[PDB]
Amino acid sequence: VSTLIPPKVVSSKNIGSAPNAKRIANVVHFYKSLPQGPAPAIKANTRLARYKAKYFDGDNASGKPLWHFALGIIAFGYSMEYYFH
Amino acid sequence: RSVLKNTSVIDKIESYVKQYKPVKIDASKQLQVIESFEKHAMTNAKETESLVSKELKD
Repeated sequence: VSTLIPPKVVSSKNIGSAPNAKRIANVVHFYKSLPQGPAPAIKANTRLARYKAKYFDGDNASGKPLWHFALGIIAFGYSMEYYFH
Repeated sequence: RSVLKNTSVIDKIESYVKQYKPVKIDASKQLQVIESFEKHAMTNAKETESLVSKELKD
């Protein structure tokens, strides 16, 4: 009797394995990926984006904006001492 | 036949065998079913082939 037709019916091996699910994710995801990002934000020259550029970089954990920002509040109230005295 | 000494039956069965020498007539029935089967099979095979070829390049 003639061989049956199972080997040639493939359309439930298109969901049949788990990486089909992953495939339909990364055919979208990686295809819509850019070569490099859009932009990281670091500066924009609003003149305080420069503050971010010098101090608040991705790799700058350096305490300098803190010191500067602290010193700003010291400059503020010290003048206000002379506003009240 | 030359063994038998009662020979008047060897001519009977010789001629009967050679008369009915076609003892069965031909069958070719695989020409209606094989083409039908081949169509569904071919269709399905090609569908699979094109589908997976596309997926490979994808």
